Amino acid sequence: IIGGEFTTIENQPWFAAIYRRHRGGSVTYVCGGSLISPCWVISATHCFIDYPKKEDYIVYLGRSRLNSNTQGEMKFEVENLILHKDYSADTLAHHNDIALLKIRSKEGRCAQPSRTIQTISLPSMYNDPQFGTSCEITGFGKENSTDYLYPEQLKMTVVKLISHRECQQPHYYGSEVTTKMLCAADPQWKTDSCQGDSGGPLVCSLQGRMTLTGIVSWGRGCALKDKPGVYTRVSHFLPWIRSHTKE
Ligand SMILES: CC(C)c1cc(C(C)C)c(S(=O)(=O)N[C@@H](Cc2cccc(C(=N)N)c2)C(=O)N2CCN(C(=O)CCN)CC2)c(C(C)C)c1
Repeated sequence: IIGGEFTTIENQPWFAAIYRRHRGGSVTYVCGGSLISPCWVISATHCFIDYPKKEDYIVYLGRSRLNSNTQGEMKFEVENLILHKDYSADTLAHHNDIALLKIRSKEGRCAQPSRTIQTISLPSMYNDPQFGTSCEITGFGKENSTDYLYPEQLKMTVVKLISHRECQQPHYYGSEVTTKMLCAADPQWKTDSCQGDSGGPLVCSLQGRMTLTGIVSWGRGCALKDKPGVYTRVSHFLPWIRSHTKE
């Protein structure tokens, strides 16, 4: 997250941190995620497409730090990795960038709700926040594009939702951005999500209820003028989300 402020998981209880195991012992960070149900975490397919093995992944809940433990944190295995069948990646745009991770501890149990581990609500069919509304994004992504390391402490920021008309502009993203995507950016282009925040939540207060409006998907650079962060419009994937979570 470029700019913004540092925070704790107590403020982002639904945040999931996803790591990938490696041949040997190293465990690098992959992407963020959001707990939508005790046994389900939603993220971005682009984060896993190259390594479809569910065994190489580790999901953390109630974790505020990148390389260290947090009291009350929970470690999970990926019981099932569901990638969207129609995912594709063009020059900049990443289509159907959504994924589901059924998690399970070593005991075979799911996420036990606590003060540091809560599930965030999904939106109603096509019911999204009106454009110009403030929403938050969380992650362990880069603080500057020049950085090659992720910040140890969890970061967050507020961005404003941008209409499909403004984002579809020539100097913005042209026709690359579709109706299945949302644009959000700082009106001053000072704060934005960046490499590493992918798969993380874009939460909006919809009708007095915290909702998972989008998933950090793509964007040209980080916090560049007229280059908003593009998010997967969670409200257009409800059917897909429901059919794959049932059984
Ligand atoms: C993969 C490669 C072609 C590549 C593509 C791109 C974009 C043009 C899509 C970049 S960027 O800074 O402009 N963008 C990176 C980082 C990013 C992510 C999410 C949101 C923002 C935002 N502005 N708010 C920025 C990115 O989109 N992604 C998502 C795509 N991704 C993948 O690996 C997809 C794998 N199929 C890399 C990180 C990079 C950086 C290393 C310079 C590398």
